[PDB]
Amino acid sequence: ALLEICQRRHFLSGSKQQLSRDSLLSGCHPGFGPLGVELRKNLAAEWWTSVVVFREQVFPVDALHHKPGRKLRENLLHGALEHYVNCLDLVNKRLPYGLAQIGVCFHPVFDTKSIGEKTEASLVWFTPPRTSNQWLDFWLRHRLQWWRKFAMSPSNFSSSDCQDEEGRKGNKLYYNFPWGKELIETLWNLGDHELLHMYPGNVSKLHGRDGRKNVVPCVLSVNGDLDRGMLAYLYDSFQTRKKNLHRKVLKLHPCLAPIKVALDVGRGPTLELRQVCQGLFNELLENGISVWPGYLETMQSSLEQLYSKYDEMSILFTVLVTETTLENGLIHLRSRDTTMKEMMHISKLKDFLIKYISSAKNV
Amino acid sequence: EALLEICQRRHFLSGSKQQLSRDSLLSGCHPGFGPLGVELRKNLAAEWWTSVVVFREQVFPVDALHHKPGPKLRENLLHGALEHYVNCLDLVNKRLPYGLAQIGVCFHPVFGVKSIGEKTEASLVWFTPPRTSNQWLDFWLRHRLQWWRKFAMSPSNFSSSDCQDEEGRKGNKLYYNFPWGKELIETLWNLGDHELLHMYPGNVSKLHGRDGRKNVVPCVLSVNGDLDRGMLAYLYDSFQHRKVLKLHPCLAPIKVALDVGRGPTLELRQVCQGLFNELLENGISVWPGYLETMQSSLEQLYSKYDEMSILFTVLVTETTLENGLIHLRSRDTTMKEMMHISKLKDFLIKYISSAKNV
Amino acid sequence: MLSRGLHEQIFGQGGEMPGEAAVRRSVEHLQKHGLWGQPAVPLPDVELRLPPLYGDNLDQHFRLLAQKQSLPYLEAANLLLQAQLPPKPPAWAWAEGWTRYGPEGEAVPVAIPEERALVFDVEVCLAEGTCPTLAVAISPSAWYSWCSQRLVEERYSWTSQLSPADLIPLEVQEQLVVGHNVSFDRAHIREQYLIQGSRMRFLDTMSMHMAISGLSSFQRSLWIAAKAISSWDWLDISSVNSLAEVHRLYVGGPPLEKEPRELFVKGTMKDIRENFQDLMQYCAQDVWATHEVFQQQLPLFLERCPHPVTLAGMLEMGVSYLPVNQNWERYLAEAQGTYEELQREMKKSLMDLANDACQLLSGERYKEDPWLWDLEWDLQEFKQKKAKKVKKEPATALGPCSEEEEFQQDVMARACLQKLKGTTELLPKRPQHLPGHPGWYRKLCPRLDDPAWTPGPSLLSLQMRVTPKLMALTWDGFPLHYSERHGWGYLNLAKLPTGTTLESAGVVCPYRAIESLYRKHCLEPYNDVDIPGCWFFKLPHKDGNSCNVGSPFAKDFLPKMEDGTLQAGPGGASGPRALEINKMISFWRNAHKRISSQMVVWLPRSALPRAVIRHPDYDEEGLYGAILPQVVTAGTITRRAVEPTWLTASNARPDRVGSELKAMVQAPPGYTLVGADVDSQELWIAAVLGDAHFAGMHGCTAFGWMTLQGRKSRGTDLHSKTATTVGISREHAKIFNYGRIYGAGQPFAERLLMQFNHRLTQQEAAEKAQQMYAATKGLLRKVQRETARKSQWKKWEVVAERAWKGGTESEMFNKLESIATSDIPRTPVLGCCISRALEPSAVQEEFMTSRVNWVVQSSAVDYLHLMLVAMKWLFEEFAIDGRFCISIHDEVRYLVREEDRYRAALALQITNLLTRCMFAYKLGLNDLPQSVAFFSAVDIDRCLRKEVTMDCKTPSNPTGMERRYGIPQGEALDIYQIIELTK
DNA sequence: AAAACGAGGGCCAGTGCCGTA
DNA sequence: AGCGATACGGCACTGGCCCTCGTTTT
Ligand SMILES: Nc1nc(=O)n([C@H]2CS[C@@H](COP(=O)(O)OP(=O)(O)OP(=O)(O)O)O2)cc1F
Ligand SMILES: *P(=O)(O)OC[C@@H]1CC[C@H](n2ccc(N)nc2=O)O1
Ligand SMILES: [Mg+2]
Ligand SMILES: [Mg+2]
Repeated sequence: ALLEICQRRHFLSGSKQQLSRDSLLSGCHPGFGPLGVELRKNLAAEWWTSVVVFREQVFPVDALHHKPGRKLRENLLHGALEHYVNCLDLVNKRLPYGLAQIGVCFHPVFDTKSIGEKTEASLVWFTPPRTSNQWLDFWLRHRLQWWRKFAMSPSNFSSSDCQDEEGRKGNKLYYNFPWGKELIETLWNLGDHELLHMYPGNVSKLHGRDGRKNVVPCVLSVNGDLDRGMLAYLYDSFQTRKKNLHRKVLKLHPCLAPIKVALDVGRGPTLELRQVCQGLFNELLENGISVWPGYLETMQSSLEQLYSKYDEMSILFTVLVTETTLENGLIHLRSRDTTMKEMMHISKLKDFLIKYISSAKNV
Repeated sequence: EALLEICQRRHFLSGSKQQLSRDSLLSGCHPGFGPLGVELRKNLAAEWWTSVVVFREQVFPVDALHHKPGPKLRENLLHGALEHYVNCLDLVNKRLPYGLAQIGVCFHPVFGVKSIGEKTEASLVWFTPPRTSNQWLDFWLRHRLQWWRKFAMSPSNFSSSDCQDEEGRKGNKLYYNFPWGKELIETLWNLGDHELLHMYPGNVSKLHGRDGRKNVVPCVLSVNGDLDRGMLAYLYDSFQHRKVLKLHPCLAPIKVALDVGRGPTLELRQVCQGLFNELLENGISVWPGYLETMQSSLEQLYSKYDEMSILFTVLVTETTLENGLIHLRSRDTTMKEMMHISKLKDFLIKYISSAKNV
Repeated sequence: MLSRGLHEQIFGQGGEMPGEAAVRRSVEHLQKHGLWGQPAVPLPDVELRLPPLYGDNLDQHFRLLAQKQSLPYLEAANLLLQAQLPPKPPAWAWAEGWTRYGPEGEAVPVAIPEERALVFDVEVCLAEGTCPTLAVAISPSAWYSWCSQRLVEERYSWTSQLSPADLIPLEVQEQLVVGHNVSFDRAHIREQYLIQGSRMRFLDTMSMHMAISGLSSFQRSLWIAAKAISSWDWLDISSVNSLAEVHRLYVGGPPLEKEPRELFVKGTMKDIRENFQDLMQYCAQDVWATHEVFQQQLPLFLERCPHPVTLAGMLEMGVSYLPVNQNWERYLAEAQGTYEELQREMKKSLMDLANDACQLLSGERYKEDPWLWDLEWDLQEFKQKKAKKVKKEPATALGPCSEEEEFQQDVMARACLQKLKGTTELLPKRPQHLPGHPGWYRKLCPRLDDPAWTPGPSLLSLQMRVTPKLMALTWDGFPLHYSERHGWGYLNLAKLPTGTTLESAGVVCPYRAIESLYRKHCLEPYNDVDIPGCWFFKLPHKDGNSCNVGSPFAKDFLPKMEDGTLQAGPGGASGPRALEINKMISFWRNAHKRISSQMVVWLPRSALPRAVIRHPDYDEEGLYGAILPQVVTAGTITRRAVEPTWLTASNARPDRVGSELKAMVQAPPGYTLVGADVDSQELWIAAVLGDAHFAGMHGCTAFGWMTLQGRKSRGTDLHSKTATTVGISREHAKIFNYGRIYGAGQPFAERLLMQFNHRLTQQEAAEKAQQMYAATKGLLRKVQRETARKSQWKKWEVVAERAWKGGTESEMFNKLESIATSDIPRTPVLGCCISRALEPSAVQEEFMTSRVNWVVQSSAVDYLHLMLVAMKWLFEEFAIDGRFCISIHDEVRYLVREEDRYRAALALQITNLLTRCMFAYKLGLNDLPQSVAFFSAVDIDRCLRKEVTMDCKTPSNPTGMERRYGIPQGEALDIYQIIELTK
């Protein structure tokens, strides 16, 4: 509960002092910083990869924020339910099949009169009644697995089996914050009630081919708060006894990390073949890896200063270009996980970064 | 015309029977989008964020609230970027002029009773000194025009108009020819410090940024493009007895689709699943038509895959289980070709990478 | 009713055989021992019509059965023995299917080799297995060579179809296939996977070699070392189980050449076709050598194992069958996923610890660390050579705007970049590991040019030797160490001096942080060395250790990890959780290769019993198949089953990952498996070997009376009686007993019982001394006990008396040694002599324990064979469908059907009864006790497991997945007779 | 310019502890 | 004569043969 200063100093959040746990959990926060919205960006992209792309029978859906008939949407489930028939047409009535969407929802909050918005990633899984619970357990295990990675301590994320007021089975996902567990994602098995209510006239347009027969789809649903998740990984990244020596650094996963590498200039001053830094810069961004530019600077200070400055930004590697590299071609490199100087080649550094991220994505 | 009907059957737009008109599409009123449209918009926004991330020196991404902070929905995407100005002043170390880009869903009233429409717009607020504001405005004019020109099938379809008034000293608007009527696609204004000085009085000693040992309150450039209007623009730009949408390879939602030719055999599904995973492993959108379940004709299949703007259609017959050869078929040339299944990934990747030019 | 335990039998009217003096001695012995407090609890006697006996005794019964069950196969074997061999073909045919080589080795295309008997050795390209590729088989008539469909270059898809070699003939006697490790070849037979069948049986030359002239693993270790005064005489009379070696032993011809390139396991399919003829030739050499070896072994085996029970038993024991389905594949995927996840977490935590401990390299602050000062801590920066010249130092050699007119300065910077890039490549050569990071960190990382490279420090372990010292605190101390053993633990004053000196140059050793760590630990060499924990300064020596081996690392001390000492830091409950993670994936770590590669052939809907199709299960596009366990029929000792996977398959534990492996063998719909476990075999065996030796009755011994007295059902067995002392239930007491029978070593029983009971050593030692009364007593300078009444004498010549040796009182080890003293077969009963390498004739023999164990375990294996032939006899005689066998030493399960399960269980009960009566008859009398005649537990259900109720880990919910339940049995099955018309 | 010797890393089999029935 | 016995594997560690490359040589 003291890393907030690191969030303000390096903008992963707002610089406002009024950022209580309530203001963050309710979504009434003034907004996230560039590094924070980039972290959330990579997190949401990592969701979209491990939910929509790799698994077939899952298609993106665009639900509106309001209703044609003032208050907005509380959940992007209904808007997805409205696109059931058309998405049944493109899948040729082959269920199980799902619709995913990452959209911001608006929640009415009585502060003890206001309204707090928060980005949520929801997937509605239309599945036959015969295999509803199986898909529920499936998605439970796979979502929980998706959240238990990227973490330095997977023991914090937990799951809870719970029943509805009627009897419908469901599962909640918690993260262990320093003040207790907190809901981050919920999974429920809706018994085709809402679909029956939306289409009272003809229920024939709702029948989905289970295989040898058409059945009424049971509506599974999983909604994940990516803001609370972003904060969960944000707390998880930061460090706790008899270590004898401590350094301030948050260890985010190299995949969802906001800025990947950080390019700087050493020795210093050297003019004027420093345009190579520009080359390495565009070369790096062309491959889709985030790179922080350390060109125009006021420091001119101890290396520990900008090293800690990059460790507070969870930057993976610190590439240093000096005149000796201008001579031969071997730039310096400082990893975040293990603070250690290492020499390397340029294109070798590019491919090392690409391979680092790509392999980080794997086991 | 006959374009709005092939966007319904191929799921570019949502299901509608009365609000399918061009006037309802130009308006924010929806019947939103279909999966193809969503993917198209996502790729478009991606290329937008890519065409501004290569821009020197640094532009920070932000997100603004939708409702009113004091109790209502947002019209423009400027205020939320003006709120994070003083904060982002620290990150740039108050060194040089700098901008803030953001893509968001803004609202606008559409006129019985009157309703409310939505539009996903991409904005860029470029803070720059008054002496070098107009020049940078022309710079962004050229860069945005070229940005719309790259993915365009015809550069003459996109136009750039100049204008001015008493509030804005000089502004430019980017139009698009349909040609059922030239429409607004992007606005480029040069607002003074009045917009910023109005929300921070005072003591306004924070606002002025360093400009070479000089303290000066920066003039504000307002870039505001529409990705929905742009989506429709490229849709009408791609529409060409044939009915094929030739969207740009870097912009097209699904770029490849693979089916089977031989009768329903498990091994075919195995090979196609393999190719599916291999293609998705290198970030290549692939439509799975091997599910399938019947595989009726081939001409109506190619017609369907041409109405969905698929770059290449792949056919995995029974010979593939012997030689590995596979039946490719282009879209822009519609040439029935054949090549080994192992050299497909490299071919697609090289073809997509070859479309990277300006 | 009567004689302290007997049932109504028709296995001989007479009989006593009273032995009045003998039973007086037994009664007196059991009175002074002494046990005379009978519970008088008569078990419910069973009255049923027994199956027809053939006479005269049950000996000739089982003999005639085993003979008629192995007669056609013996005939076929004899056809192989008198076989006149036609020469090898000049060239091998390159065609799919079988190729017959008769006159002058011509090529005759054949689908199926129709022969009574043949030798066989299949080949399979491991590079893309496990599908057969080549095969050669010779016959008493001519030769045969089978090629697989792998003759045409395609992009095949292996889902294990019915591609294996076809060998069985159609009907609309009969077969015998021999071969070295014949089970592996059986696994590659097309018609052996079917649910029904089969007539074809197999004979293993490896198993036969093991039965004739086999040797223990300890013997194997020093047999191959040939490259304890008279322990080298059996070196040339026996050999290892290799084909070349067993051929050099039984044939003694020229040494057969083996494939130097190992192309079937090292190379691909490409280089196989390039050397097809040669590989074919090699396979031919293999089947030929196998043929000769078999020819020389069959009569030797028939001589050493005269009883046909062993023959037929070995025949049925080779045709095992495990039916499975898609749930197998799901099990593989789920278990592998779980394993990868747990390993991911573990390696993540460990590499996290390894990353944050690398920071204390600067500057030289690692010397203060009481854990991290032994390793490298290197700093390399190499290398470069001069090529540029000359004589000039290369080490030292705010304006606002908005310009964009230089549109192509980007490609200028790019061109400069690339031009700068391709000029430094020739400066180094081979990319070495990261020199910047310390040596210990380099070793803890995968190579850069490695195809399986993972970011950060990988290869973390668990169970390594760096990482456990990296974090863990050490038994109320600070440092841990390794040299000849790790941290000492589990498996009249004494003093030792001290010393401390410097001389340079060695590594710096801190010992103040240790003392301070001890201070922090108690904040909540001598003394404190006995029960407490502390580390000295240097030395290094024992100075107070119990174990004589060490334990790197502490991986089974959870109760010694969740009780304070010892713990880890940093920190918290990370230690016990890490130990838990290790314990979970302990099984799947050393088995996943065997389980995942465990092949399985799926049979289509065209080649399966349609009566199963009629049964209300398909199931939902589900695939049904099976796998043959691939088991060596007879491996030492004694001639037990030997199988790489299924014999070491973990049980149902809610902790282990792949703990469901045993319960994955799910029976096809309409079918169900019925099995049983002998409770108990070896104990009652030793008991009988005792009482039959002492007198005539079964309860005339101190040890043999307690075995057949307890019931496991709502009662207390002997194992359970020793487990409630206390005492630990129940497997531990079993290990204690069976370990006591085969050598109750004082320190062994000490650390064992102390490990299992968890208490103090004195009271424990008292318990052991109380339990060591069973082995006591026993037998110039010597032990103070001889045949004389007193040992003290003066110049008394008695070297002719020092030849007798045997224990006294409770136990009966005297008989187990009596069979271990005979220089002749030693075969009770039956009744098969083993190994020219353990037979005391021309052997020292100094291998006593192995021979006592040989006796009792042989009785157990002959028990198994008897069970097999008995079960086979009344399964073909009556209408009991499903005769497939799946045996695991003690336990045995048959794949029956849902409508013939109770009668099959009845067949199991009858079998057990007859076998017990056999072991009773072979020593006398034919009469047998009550609580030992019939089985107590008979498992009847879909998948096989231990108890009838089964829980699991990976699938979490067992019945949640498509399963059923089990049923204890029992006494309710004693109402369904062996006759078809029941209920 | 050209021949030779030592340092570094991979493939190999052997050994010590542990994993299960 | 003195003794847990029969197996089945796994991973961690190691000294030695072999190839590559550089430091060193006509
Ligand atoms: N360590 C160890 N060593 C040895 O040598 N055995 C062998 C001794 S006898 C044989 C069968 O034992 P069991 O089946 O596990 O037990 P039960 O006493 O036969 O009867 P139950 O009802 O199951 O308790 O294995 C077994 C061991 F476990
Ligand atoms: P499993 O169910 O624990 O045991 C199956 C059979 C019983 C005898 C044999 N076995 C097991 C363990 C040990 N140590 N020795 C054996 O011979 O496996
Ligand atoms: Mg038993
Ligand atoms: Mg047993």
